[PDB]
Amino acid sequence: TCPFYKKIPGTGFTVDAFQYGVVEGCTAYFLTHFHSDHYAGLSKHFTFPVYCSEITGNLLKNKLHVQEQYIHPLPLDTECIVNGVKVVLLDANHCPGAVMILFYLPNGTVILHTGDFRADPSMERSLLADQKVHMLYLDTTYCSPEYTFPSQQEVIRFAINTAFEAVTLNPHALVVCGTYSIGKEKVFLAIADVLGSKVGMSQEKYKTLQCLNIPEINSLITTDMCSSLVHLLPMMQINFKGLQSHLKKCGGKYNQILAFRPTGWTHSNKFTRIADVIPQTKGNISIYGIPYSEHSSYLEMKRFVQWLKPQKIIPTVNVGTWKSRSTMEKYFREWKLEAGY
Ligand code: NI
Repeated sequence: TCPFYKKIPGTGFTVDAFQYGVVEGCTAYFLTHFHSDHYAGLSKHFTFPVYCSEITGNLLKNKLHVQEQYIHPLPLDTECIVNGVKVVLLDANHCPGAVMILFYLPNGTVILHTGDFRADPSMERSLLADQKVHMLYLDTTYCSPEYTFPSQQEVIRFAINTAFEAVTLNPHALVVCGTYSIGKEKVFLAIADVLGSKVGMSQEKYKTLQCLNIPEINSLITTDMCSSLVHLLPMMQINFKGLQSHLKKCGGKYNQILAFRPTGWTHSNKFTRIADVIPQTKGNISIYGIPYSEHSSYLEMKRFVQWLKPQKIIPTVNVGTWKSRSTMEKYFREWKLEAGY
């Protein structure tokens, strides 16, 4: 059945609730972003109103073949009325098209649903600054103090510098980046830009990127793999077997692979700095795991919540175990005692 944390009280609305069939009483289904755990259930046969960003709407129409008459895209940072209720969509700093949703209930209650987000101080000067928020439905993915990671800027500097050094030393090296969903596009785009190359990819991935409103995208991506020295492959294929096989297919154009896997967090974060990261190597193949996150670190999450000062927090991630739920509740109490709300 649909969990309580996907239902918005006092309304006919659900959030990211497409895998439960017809949810009784639901008059409008919101979709925060185009990631599969959130869209699961949508297809060309869906016939209820879906509310989302413009980018998410492009992906629904073109990738899932949802009919246009049921897609309701909303502009960002703009007050809109949906089934008699005022809503605002805000940038979530997650993947392209990802939003947080503010709901203004008829009775005076104000609710923020973060979707998936990476909290940033720039959010402290959006439309959030303009009123009190009573209830917060929070992306708690990394809600534990062991989860530190660097800024996105520091991780990109590392990737650019590593790729540029490798290809300048060996002009016959190929760079490969893994992907399995939208998000983390800066990794492969920034490397291609430093090397003066387009990024080569499958037709399916090219289609996906053409839906994202990225400026000058025709200038950065291509389906002509032969003309490119940065290739995108499925994340599954970023291992020694899969990369050896890919190198065979390039027909002696290249003699080395430098590959990147842009994972969220991996335990080496606890004891290491970004400057100190090293690859796994076998023969003429090296693989770097880089901690590029599109979710809040523990400290970023803490700062956001202590700034917002909500009356009630409802976690949306790690809710399946009593130990996880107890742990998160202890942190929320700490944060409230420190800040004084
Ligand atoms: Ni996501």
